[PDB]
Amino acid sequence: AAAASAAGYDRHITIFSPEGRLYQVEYAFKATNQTNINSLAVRGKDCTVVISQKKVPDKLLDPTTVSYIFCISRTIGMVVNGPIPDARNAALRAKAEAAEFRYKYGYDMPCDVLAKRMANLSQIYTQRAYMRPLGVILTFVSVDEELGPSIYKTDPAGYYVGYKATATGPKQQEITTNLENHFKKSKIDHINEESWEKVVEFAITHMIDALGTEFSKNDLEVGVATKDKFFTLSAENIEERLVAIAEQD
Amino acid sequence: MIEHARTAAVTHNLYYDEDINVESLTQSVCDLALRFGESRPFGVALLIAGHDADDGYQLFHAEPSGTFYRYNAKAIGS
Amino acid sequence: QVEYALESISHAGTAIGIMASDGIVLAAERKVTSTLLEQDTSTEKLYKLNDKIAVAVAGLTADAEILINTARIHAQNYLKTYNEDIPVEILVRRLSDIKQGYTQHGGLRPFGVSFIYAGYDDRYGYQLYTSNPSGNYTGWKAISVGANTSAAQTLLQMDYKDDMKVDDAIELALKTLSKTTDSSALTYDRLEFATIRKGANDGEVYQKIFKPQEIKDILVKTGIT
Amino acid sequence: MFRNNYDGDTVTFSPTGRLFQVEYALEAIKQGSVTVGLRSNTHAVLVALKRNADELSSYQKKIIKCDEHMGLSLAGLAPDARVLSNYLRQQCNYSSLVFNRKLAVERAGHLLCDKAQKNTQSYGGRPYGVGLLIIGYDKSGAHLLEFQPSGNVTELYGTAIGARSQGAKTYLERTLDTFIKIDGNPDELIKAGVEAISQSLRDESLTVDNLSIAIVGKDTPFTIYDGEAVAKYI
Amino acid sequence: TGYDLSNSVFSPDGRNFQVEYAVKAVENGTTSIGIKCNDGVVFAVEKLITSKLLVPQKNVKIQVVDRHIGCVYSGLIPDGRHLVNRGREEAASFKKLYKTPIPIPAFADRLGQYVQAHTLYNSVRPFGVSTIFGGVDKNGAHLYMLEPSGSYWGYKGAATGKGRQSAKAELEKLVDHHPEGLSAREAVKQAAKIIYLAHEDNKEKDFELEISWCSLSETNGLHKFVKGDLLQEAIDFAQKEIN
Amino acid sequence: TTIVGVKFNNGVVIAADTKLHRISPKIWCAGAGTAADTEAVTQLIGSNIELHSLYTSREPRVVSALQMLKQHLFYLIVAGVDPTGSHLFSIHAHGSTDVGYYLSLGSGSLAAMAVLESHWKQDLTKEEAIKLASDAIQAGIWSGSNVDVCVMEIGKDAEYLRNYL
Amino acid sequence: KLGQIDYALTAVKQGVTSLGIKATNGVVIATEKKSSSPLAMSETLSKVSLLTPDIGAVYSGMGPDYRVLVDKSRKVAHTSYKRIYGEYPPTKLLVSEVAKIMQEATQSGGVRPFGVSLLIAGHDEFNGFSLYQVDPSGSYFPWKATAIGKGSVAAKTFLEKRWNDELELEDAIHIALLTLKESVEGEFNGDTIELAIIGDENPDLLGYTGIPTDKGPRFRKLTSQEINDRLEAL
Repeated sequence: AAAASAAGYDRHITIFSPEGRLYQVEYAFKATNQTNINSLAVRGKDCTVVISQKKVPDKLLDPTTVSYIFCISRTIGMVVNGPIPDARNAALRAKAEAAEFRYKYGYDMPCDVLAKRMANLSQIYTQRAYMRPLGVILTFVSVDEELGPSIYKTDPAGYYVGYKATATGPKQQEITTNLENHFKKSKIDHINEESWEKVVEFAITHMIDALGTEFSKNDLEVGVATKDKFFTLSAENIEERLVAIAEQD
Repeated sequence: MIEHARTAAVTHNLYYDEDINVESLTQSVCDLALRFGESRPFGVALLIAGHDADDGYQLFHAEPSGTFYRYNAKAIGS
Repeated sequence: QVEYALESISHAGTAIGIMASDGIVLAAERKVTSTLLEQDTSTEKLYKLNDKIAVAVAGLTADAEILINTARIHAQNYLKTYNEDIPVEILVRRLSDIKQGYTQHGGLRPFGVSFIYAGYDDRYGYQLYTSNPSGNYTGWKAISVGANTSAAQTLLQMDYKDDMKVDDAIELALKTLSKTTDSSALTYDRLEFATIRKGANDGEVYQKIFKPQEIKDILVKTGIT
Repeated sequence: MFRNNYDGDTVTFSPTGRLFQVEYALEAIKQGSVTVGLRSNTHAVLVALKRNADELSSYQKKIIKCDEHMGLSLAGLAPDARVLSNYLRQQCNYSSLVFNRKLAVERAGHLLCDKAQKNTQSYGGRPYGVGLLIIGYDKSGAHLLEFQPSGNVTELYGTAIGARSQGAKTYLERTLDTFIKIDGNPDELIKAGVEAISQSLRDESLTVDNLSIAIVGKDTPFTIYDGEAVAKYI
Repeated sequence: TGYDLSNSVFSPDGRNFQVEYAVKAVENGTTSIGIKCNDGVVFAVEKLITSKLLVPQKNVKIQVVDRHIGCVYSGLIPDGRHLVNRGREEAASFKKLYKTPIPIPAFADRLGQYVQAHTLYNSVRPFGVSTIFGGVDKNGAHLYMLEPSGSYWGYKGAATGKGRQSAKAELEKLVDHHPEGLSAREAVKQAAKIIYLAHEDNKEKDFELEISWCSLSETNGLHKFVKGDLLQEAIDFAQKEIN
Repeated sequence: TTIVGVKFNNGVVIAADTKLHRISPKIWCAGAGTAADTEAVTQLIGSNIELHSLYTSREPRVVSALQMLKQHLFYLIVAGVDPTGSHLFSIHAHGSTDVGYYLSLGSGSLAAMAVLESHWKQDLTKEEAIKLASDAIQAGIWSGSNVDVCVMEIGKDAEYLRNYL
Repeated sequence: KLGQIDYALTAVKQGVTSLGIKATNGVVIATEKKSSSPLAMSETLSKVSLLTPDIGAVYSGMGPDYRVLVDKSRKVAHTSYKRIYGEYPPTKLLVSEVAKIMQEATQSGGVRPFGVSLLIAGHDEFNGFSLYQVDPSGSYFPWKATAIGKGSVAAKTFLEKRWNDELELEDAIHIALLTLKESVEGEFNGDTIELAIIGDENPDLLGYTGIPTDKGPRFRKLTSQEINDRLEAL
């Protein structure tokens, strides 16, 4: 696991091509699509919501272990779009960064300083020829006390920005266009509902309407950001949201 | 190799109050060639000759490989 | 194994040093540059080392300014150490040895610069020298480095006289530059100019690194417009 | 006419899951002279055929003492056998002063596997090119181990390694029920080993200096015999 | 075209071909499996007998970590030994610091992180092993399979090595026909059946069946080997079934 | 010795005899030691807290100033206004911290705390708090001219007055 | 002849346009802020940065490289001058340290140049107002006006037409907004433009009052409303 001298060509190590491209970083973007999972994140009035597809085709898996939503600290969570080993690496890093910050600076790591820190780490992996980019997009969510409901997304180039809503995965462009046309209609920067029960409900509706497939309890995953608790829904709680979509319409 | 062998001889002399064995000095110049100073070869073939009270009069071929043999007689070079 | 660094300086504008019987005369020419690149700066051609020594440069300012600052530091340290200011020979040898090291040591690169060190001290009087990337240096009656070196040295050789005054060395530097100019006229904004002379009247070394108006005044003495 | 693209480094995998550079390091074991090891319940024996460069040359050392209760042999490479054997001596001394135990020969095996596998995983380095037969005695009885430069070690009743070893190995496999029952008699276990090594000498002949023997177990420290001491086993 | 020669590199697809090639090494290994029971885990393996000269009681394919984690692997033999040593010292580290046996999920993540690190740098290669490991802790039975990429999941039953296709297909029948979950005694018998069924693709070599188990009722949640009459009863079950 | 601090109804005050320990635009100190304070810790924390502000893009919290003091002193008073609101703290060589509606420290302390206890109000308006801080340090006096003061209101840039009495 | 730095310059020549203009009484630095998605909150990333209260920067090229550069440039402006001299640097000192940071990457093997060119603008007591371009090479140049990125050849032609020694800061802002208007990729408004000045001091932005010595930031990022007010005339 030490650094050492070794050789490479302009697309085997992160080096500028003749046209200024970094192929090793653009190929790490293609690694994010590998799991074939779509995810969606949206802001409520006093919460922020993250919905993931769940794929467990293999009947021999314990479905309880297959999980792309991660608890970084009491206030903050993330969804990973990419291979599970890189996701567990990024999660262990983000947990350690948040714990070290709460120790030094004396308040819980804001969601704008965790995305920045993780994006700065990814820039060091985009200029290093001895270490690769991670094949992951990280979407961080919390209900900050400085900016309120917050979505921040970080990618293998170490770019990051804050989001009104976002979708990540193989079919994300349709989810994104259907979200763009929702905010073009409602003219808010959030989903105008006062309870996380109605936002996790609206996000599941948009995920179904975009992907063209219904979800069993087990085909979906959920995150519910509230002040001093990020948490993930158990399948019987997600059943409430799914049963509240069938009864509504 | 020679100035390593010289520094190896004087350090053994002041440690044991006794002369270095010719095998042990031959071993030391071979270890230098395995270290490359500090699977590469290093330097040149040596004939190493000496007397010690244990193994008498001895002649060794020390090789660029960092390995050696004792000979009763040995020719090297042209 | 350095000759490419000597090729580098050959492009870098031109500097003329001329030694009189009673002074020295540095002149140098700024390369014409972009309208918006700032001229009012520290990166020029005619710099200084102490109140008795001046330099003109060919080659890149980024390699020049490190050596100029090392020379200023070493000259300040010598004046602080002995209360008499550094000899010109010891400055150029000290700067010739730093430059030699970075040429022979393969962990470093040869400095792509060549300075004309003019000066005065009482151990040898007025001293004009050139140093180049190889780390060798030579004493001169007149010298030039950089662009038009060859053409300028012929005009220097056929007009230079050992007995000449500083005022004749002003004329000869200006007339050499106006003979060998890349622009088909010479102007005060392209020209940097300095002298080292024997005081106002008493024994002191008097430098002038000339301001743009004083340059205009010597150009209109010398018949360059 | 062919150009293997996947054997340049110890860190490349073949498209078929092969570490060719580690296989070529196993091919280096078949460059050194034959060694045999065998064991019963009370004793374990090494025997080795020592080469020389010329008739004026001394004989190359094949057998090394790592501690009073264990030691090894070295076919393939001679200098790669001293890096491992020096480390095995250090780890035995360390076990005496830190734990007041003799190093277990299984524990010694894991420590060699550990050291060897690291070279197999890192750039710029090369897998060892030496095969060790380790013999020892400890509280579990007499033991023989075959170490392979990939980082693997095997518990055996007997084996042979070096050039033309299949002869001795085939004799041991045929003689197994006999040499494993040689208990309380060390000389017959040595003779069974010297007859096994005689099956690998294709037309060649043992001599006092061309033969080296070692034994450990029960009341006997690890001892090496070579020169006149092997005269009763020729 | 050179993306497959060194370990850090992504191919144009965004996959690491040196880890694709490391799992080809796993696919050449001896078949091994695990079964998650109602209160424990059973592990089984085909131990190929290479010669009469191997000392029969001291070559053991199943590996013990702490006292509650059982382990088995397929592929490179030095790499499996190294992950088992990392495992033993990683468990002994947690036992020294927290005075309590390591959670199987926490143990699994410490290995997953270790193996994933060997996919980051071109100064190293991946591990050429898949590890099946598992045990009993405060939360009951856990079974894990960890692969060359550092990828791991929890399983109901897991299979790796040369016979993995046939073993996966049989393990699916166990899960379909026993949807409540198997007893440890039946899982032992049923694991023997799956190793014999995996060996019929490889009948040219002799093998020894090796079984171990870790069950809260049968073994008090300590990992132990299946020895004597129960092993022979499970052999006789596998032998009547393979007819 | 110089210190009185008042956690008043819309902000906070600290007064001293002629401190200048501006940790940040909204965070201030006073202290006895004076040579380890000013230069050393208050210059050195002042760098780390401006870097923290530029890095995190948010105002620096007083709890961050406290954490950095406690770990960079490894007898000050600290006051300031966060997005959280107003704070007053004191720090101890034991490695501890406390919070009070008001405080004083050093040789004048018990006399000043009597003047504080005689006049505190939970609805204390800022001129009344400034007056209480002034007059409790005036009661602590028989360095320089008698009073200077720092005031940090919830909405506003801090006001320091180079003298007040 | 090309190497890794000519490729880092091509990353800069592909990047979003930015510019600097120096006036009689201050400096402008300005750029377009381009959004990856209309769901992205464009206030949450800053294109123009405060280094010290009297030095500011803008880039062109790879945005993540510039963010790590400015974090290091701020740390450099602190550990160097605030923590030993007690005061902030001249623009020349901080530009040399930024160029030292950029040269260290182009030098070390197993690192690549920073894929950004920087315009650094600021004030000093001795030098007055100044503007410098810092390239991936770790080289620095002083400028009267300049542009970097895609639009730079047309922008520098308009800056050559329009610069003179007598411009006021308010008219340099009009020239800057005219120069950004022609190169604009997205929409042109106070939410897509980012613009700062170093000019007169702003005692309100000191954020405290009393101590007569401190005067507050020379540096000021314009709010989007102030930009839109100027765009009504532009």
